[PDB]
Amino acid sequence: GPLGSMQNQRIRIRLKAFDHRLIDQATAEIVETAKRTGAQVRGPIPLPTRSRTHLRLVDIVEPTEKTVDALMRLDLAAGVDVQISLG
Amino acid sequence: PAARRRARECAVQALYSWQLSQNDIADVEYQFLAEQDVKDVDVLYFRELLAGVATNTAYLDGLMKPYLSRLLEELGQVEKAVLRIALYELSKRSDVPYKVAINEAIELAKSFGAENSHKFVNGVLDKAAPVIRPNKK
Ligand SMILES: [K+]
Repeated sequence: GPLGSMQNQRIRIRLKAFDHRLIDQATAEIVETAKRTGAQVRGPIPLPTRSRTHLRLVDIVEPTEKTVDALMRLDLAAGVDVQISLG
Repeated sequence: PAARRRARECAVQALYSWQLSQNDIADVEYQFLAEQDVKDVDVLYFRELLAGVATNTAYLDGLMKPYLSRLLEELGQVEKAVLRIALYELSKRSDVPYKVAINEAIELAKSFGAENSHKFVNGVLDKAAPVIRPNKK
């Protein structure tokens, strides 16, 4: 897996949505997913914007192989956009 | 002045982390202050808001519940944090004027919430705030 070739053991996840209920549930599921697999969570935080878009940032640290696997099988609600970096 | 507004904005974010992650408030506080750029933040006041909302959550929400048309857990997460911050100030902070608490809440609901959020937040505070502060000052 890519985790062994990763200098920074971190999964950074950015969410965008028009509906704050959907973005809050998506964020909750990401956190639950991370913790069930024994990873830790930094954030999540909401970012200010002057538009009708809601923004969330969450970092998953000390991930395990099952974390990556579980994140890659996770379905987000339509209306929620995602960006994932294994930076 | 502005430093105290920045503390509120940071408290919204940090309180959001605490609601979603269910990490220890003290770890939330430490990590926020360590990682984020808080150069313009009234840090002491940030800590007192965090502590102030975290140890009194059920009491603050209690000042609010009669005025929601819905269950507490149906409220948006950001909405919940902003309101908790405002209600903490109204009930626990005499060094914050009535108008300041309400207006700062309105501005936070604008930055961090939906189009209509500030109107909901203001609606709740219009009912709740006079009960906490009858003379409205
Ligand atoms: K810092």
